[PDB]
Amino acid sequence: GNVYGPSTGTDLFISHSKGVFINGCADCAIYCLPIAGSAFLSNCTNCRVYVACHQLRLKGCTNLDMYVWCASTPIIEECDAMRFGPYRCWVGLLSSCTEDGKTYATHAEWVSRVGEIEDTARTEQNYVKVDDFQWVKKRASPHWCVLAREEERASTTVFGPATLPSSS
Repeated sequence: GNVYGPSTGTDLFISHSKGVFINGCADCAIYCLPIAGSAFLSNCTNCRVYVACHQLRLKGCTNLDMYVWCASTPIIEECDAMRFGPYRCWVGLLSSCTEDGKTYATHAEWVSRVGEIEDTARTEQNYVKVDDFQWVKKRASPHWCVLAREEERASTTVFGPATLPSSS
């Protein structure tokens, strides 16, 4: 369970692990190698985040663009101005490597082999459905939406060096 942040204005590189917690980051891009477990973000604002994971939960976040490959539906809580896109927008992952130097040619391979999500076909599109569970009114939640094609930020950024966790 690696803990990262708080941090402002510096791009973060989160290596593969079985769980991450990201607290109090602002005004940056966050590039995560696939996490074979849950990712929890709290109190983050104005960040662009690229993450693959088994579960994704966000609390107290505002103006996050989330590029996500998740085995389950992402959950938000006390969040607003959230926009969701696919992990494949991190084009630079494909020119990156694992800690052991392994490289894969597609995002599905990365997510299957490093993320340990076996059913890549069924999960890729989980980012279009978000569970804003405290919004119990009948109408769609106004707190999140899906990024339009032209608003996708297709990052060519290569991973590394890994950001050192604050704790574990």
